[PDB]
Amino acid sequence: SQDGTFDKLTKKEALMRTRELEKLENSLGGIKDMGGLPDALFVIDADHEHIAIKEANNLGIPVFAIVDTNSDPDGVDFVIPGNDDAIRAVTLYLGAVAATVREGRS
Amino acid sequence: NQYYGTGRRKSSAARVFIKPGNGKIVINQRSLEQYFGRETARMVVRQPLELVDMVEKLDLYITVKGGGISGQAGAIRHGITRALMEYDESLRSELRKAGFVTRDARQVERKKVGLRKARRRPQFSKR
Amino acid sequence: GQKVHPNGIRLGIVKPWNSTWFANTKEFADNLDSDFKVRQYLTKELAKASVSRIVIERPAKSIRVTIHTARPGIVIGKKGEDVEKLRKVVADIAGVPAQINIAEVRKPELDAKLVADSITSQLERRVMFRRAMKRAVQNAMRLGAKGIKVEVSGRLGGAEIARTEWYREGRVPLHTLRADIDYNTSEAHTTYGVIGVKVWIFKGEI
Amino acid sequence: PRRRVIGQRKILPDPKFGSELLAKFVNILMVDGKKSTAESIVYSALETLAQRSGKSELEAFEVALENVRPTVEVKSRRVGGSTYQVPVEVRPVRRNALAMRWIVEAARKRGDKSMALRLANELSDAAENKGTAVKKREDVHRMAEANKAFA
Amino acid sequence: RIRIRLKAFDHRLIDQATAEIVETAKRTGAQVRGPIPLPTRKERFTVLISPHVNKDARDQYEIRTHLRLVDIVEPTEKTVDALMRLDLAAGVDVQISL
Amino acid sequence: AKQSMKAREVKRVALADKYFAKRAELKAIISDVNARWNAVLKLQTLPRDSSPSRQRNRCRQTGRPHGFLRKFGLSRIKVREAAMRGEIPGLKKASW
RNA sequence: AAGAACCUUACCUGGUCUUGACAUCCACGGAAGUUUUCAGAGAUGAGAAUGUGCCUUCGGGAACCGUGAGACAGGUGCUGCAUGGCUGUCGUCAGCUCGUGUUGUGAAAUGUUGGGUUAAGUCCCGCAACGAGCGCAACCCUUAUCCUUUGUUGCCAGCGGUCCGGCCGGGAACUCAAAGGAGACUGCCAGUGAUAAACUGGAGGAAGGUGGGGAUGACGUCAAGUCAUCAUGGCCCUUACGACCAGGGCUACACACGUGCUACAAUGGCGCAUACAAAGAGAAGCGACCUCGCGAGAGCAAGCGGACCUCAUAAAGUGCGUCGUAGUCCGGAUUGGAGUCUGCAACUCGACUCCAUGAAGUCGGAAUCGCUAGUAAUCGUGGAUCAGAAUGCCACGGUGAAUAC
Ligand SMILES: [Mg+2]
Ligand SMILES: [Mg+2]
Ligand SMILES: [Mg+2]
Ligand SMILES: [Mg+2]
Ligand SMILES: [Mg+2]
Ligand SMILES: [Mg+2]
Ligand SMILES: [Mg+2]
Ligand SMILES: [Mg+2]
Ligand SMILES: [Mg+2]
Ligand SMILES: [Mg+2]
Ligand SMILES: [Mg+2]
Ligand SMILES: [Mg+2]
Ligand SMILES: [Mg+2]
Ligand SMILES: [Mg+2]
Ligand SMILES: [Mg+2]
Ligand SMILES: [Mg+2]
Ligand SMILES: [Mg+2]
Ligand SMILES: [Mg+2]
Ligand SMILES: [Mg+2]
Ligand SMILES: [Mg+2]
Ligand SMILES: [Mg+2]
Ligand SMILES: [Mg+2]
Ligand SMILES: [Mg+2]
Ligand SMILES: [Mg+2]
Ligand SMILES: [Mg+2]
Ligand SMILES: [Mg+2]
Ligand SMILES: [Mg+2]
Ligand SMILES: [Mg+2]
Ligand SMILES: [Mg+2]
Repeated sequence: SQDGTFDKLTKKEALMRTRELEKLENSLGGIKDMGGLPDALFVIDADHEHIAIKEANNLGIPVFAIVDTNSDPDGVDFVIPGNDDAIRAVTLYLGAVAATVREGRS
Repeated sequence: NQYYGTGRRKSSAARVFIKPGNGKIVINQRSLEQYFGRETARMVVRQPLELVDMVEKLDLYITVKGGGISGQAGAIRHGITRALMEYDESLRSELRKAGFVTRDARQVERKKVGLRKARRRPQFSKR
Repeated sequence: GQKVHPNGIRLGIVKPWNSTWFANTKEFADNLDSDFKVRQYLTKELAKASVSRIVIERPAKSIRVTIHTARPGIVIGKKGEDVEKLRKVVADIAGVPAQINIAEVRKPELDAKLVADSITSQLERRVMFRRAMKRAVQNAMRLGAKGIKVEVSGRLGGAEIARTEWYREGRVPLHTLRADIDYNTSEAHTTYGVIGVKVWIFKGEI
Repeated sequence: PRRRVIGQRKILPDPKFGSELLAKFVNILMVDGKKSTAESIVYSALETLAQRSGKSELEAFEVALENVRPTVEVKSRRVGGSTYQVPVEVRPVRRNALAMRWIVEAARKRGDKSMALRLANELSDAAENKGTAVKKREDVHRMAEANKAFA
Repeated sequence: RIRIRLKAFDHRLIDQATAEIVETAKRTGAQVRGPIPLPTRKERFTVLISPHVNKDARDQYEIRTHLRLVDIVEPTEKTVDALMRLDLAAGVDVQISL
Repeated sequence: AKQSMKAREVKRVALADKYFAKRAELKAIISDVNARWNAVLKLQTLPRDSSPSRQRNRCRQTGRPHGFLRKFGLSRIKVREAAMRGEIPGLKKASW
């Protein structure tokens, strides 16, 4: 998109290539640099991400999940009861998780 | 001076030279009426001239070959309108509206294997 | 029979002609007959030399003949005796002075004619047809060859009923005229009848 | 027709009178792609009609058409598993299309000497609304009237 | 004076061959009226493809013959000879006669 | 195709180019308007295979009598075979 | 079967041969070859002249021809229900699948379904699916516009005169020829649409929405067709199911069906005059001109391997005149006589010409076929096969519709 062949050929395919770039970024974005299966998984909503929970359990990866009163535990290694819809509540969990993980190997 | 236009219609090709003179038409060293100016397609040659008047203003010297009576007459009409660009491009506004600018691309269709001509198919029976 | 010959359809687009001489109608038929006779003798004589294609051209009442083979040393022998004998026979058949050229064929497993010839030879030696097909496909893909595809037919393994059982790998755009396909065939003469083998090999797009 | 609603093909007007309607008429009369033969027949017939009734070429021809243009016709529908004949109004262009077609068939059946004479007599009777073409219009109207129950 | 007409089965080779004749003749002499295309001949064939019956299934092949003409007008002298021994052709037919 | 039949064709060609093409004067020169005597017409005891209009013009490779093409010297199907893999110079599938 | 008088040709009746018509091997003898005669339907036997051209420690040789024994040769003989190769068909219909993942005990499912949209499994959005392949589309040929180069055998706008013929100097404009480029992209505009895909309309443009036509035929189905094009397993025959020759047949004829041509007429028949094409072929060939014949053709004899010469006058059409609705000046079958050409040979069984003859047929029952535009209909022209021979097949152009609510 910067150094390779983008302006070559017509514009239609260039529009197609850029359009597909946007699609791939949206679907698999901040995962591109992971380069291997994780060793922990944090979820915001257990019921809404049951597919992700099942995959982690299949691969034997620890799972931390925020579960609401309508969610299903026993697919979660570390259950965290609480609201998972309110933006304020979600921001609180993410900030705390972001802070605690920042202290890495030190 | 002379102004030129080619014109073509289904295997016919014209060559028209229009001059700002009298109102006579000569085709293949013959008069319009003598050539086909009374028989079929008499007026299609004149058609682009009733639009944007001619009266006696323009003299036409034309040579055409190939095709038939209607094909040649159509080629002449296309050439004349093509050559009528002597009066700049202000005429194409209404010549195109009339439909003389477009070249009619309607060649005869080649015949196919299994068919008797182009699209006619041999009679079919079940039993 | 519902597919066009992949080589013939691309003759003027990507593939070249195997004969490049010019002639009038007076000797057009005679040249064709002479070309057929040289090819049949030459391909019979060089059976063990792994010969891909024979290109014949006739400049100035002469005949050149170019042999594409994967075993040039065996074709040419010690220095030039056997190749010399070939030129003598070819000149005799063609009735004009004859040249001869040897073209090396690197990567014989990318040439369909050689691949098909290898498979048919194995079949006549009672090799399992499935094993031969898999081996040809896998080692061709091992060296470029984006689109190997192979096919066999008839009395497979001595069965009483014929079947085809083809097998492809990669991509083989047969409908793309731009594509560079290298189709060719061969026949095996096992004790139970004839087994036909077809090979498609797809290479760079243009 | 199943999918693609289509446009319309243009025809040039008649050389002698410059009318599209008359140009369509010669097309209906034409056979084997002989337009010069057809236009010759029509012009001869029109001239005979004009001198017969005075009037004029176009006006006499139009008067004849007005006595043969249909207004309603039947059409099998077959909705509920039974065959009906529901009357339907006729599109304005289809009117003269049927009128011109009917006139030509009447002329072809008429047993005079020349086609031009046949055509001149046929549409002359149409002007006085007593020809076979007029009879055809009356039958179509009468049949549609009988089936007026369906609509 | 001297006329050379070339025939071949593809236009790519004929154009290369004629250009060689033009440049060598122009270099070693004069004139050269320039290549002239002349009409192409298209010879068509139709053949049944089935070994038995099936009359309506057939292929249609054709051979296309290209033509050219140089028409050099100075016999010169160091030309006619140089024009010889310049075949270097493997599929284009050259007629040298006037 | 019944090599006997192919053997017949070669014999017919051999006779045709031996007797006729030089004895064509027999039917060409004499059988004209000299002024005659019909002794020449009696002189048609030649093998009867010397007549050029007695060869069937078979395919060069298979020898089948039908579907022949003069330019290539082959039958319709054999031409296609060769055409599809090169051989016939300049020949390609046609469309227009 | 892109062309059965002989041949082709297999089939029938007779007359013949047996290592053979076709191929290799061994031995023996002889160059090869050429001119004539007899018997025979011929195949084949019998003879007579003529020729003897190529190597050589030489039991023999190289090309060529006869005789003898074997190994063999030969088969259009059977099995397309043993096969390869090739082909039809559903169908140029838009579908058919796989890897990994996931669901189910499992056959399997998902993906490939759903909301829109497209000619399209075309595209966008959504979605336990994520990707990929064969298909669709594009790349190929041709046609429609323009530009550059080249300009003869093709062309003639502007100039000179001319036999008024581009004919002739001359000209490179134009037509054209054939190589290389430009051009069409929903690209631009307005509206609709989840703001997406896309759709409707407009401008421009030769061309507008995959511009027209062609080639291109997925996985598979019908034990579909072909052992007779060829190849091929098995089986079968081997003084015969092989091989040669003459004549006959494949062309029969109480009938039935398919596909076509020509008609039944006045939108026409006939007579006279006259205008406008495209695309092809030609050396065992196309065959000007001129003379002869009513004609098919014959004699003499240029040119052309061909933008040059020949085939080769396009016909419908257009002007006049006549026919006046009749089984006719419609129709041309059938038959008699007389001829031409090809071919060794036109009886069975060729094509065409001249004179005469002048059937049925007055628009066709039940039923049934093709076609959406340069199409149908109608009118001519060329080619392959081919000594000779199309109403068939494959191509070319002229005139040119009706109708899709
Ligand atoms: Mg096909
Ligand atoms: Mg030619
Ligand atoms: Mg055989
Ligand atoms: Mg013959
Ligand atoms: Mg016979
Ligand atoms: Mg017998
Ligand atoms: Mg089968
Ligand atoms: Mg499971
Ligand atoms: Mg599906
Ligand atoms: Mg499924
Ligand atoms: Mg859908
Ligand atoms: Mg797709
Ligand atoms: Mg989906
Ligand atoms: Mg496609
Ligand atoms: Mg002048
Ligand atoms: Mg528009
Ligand atoms: Mg079967
Ligand atoms: Mg079938
Ligand atoms: Mg059989
Ligand atoms: Mg016989
Ligand atoms: Mg028969
Ligand atoms: Mg008559
Ligand atoms: Mg009767
Ligand atoms: Mg009558
Ligand atoms: Mg359609
Ligand atoms: Mg016709
Ligand atoms: Mg011919
Ligand atoms: Mg013939
Ligand atoms: Mg036509």
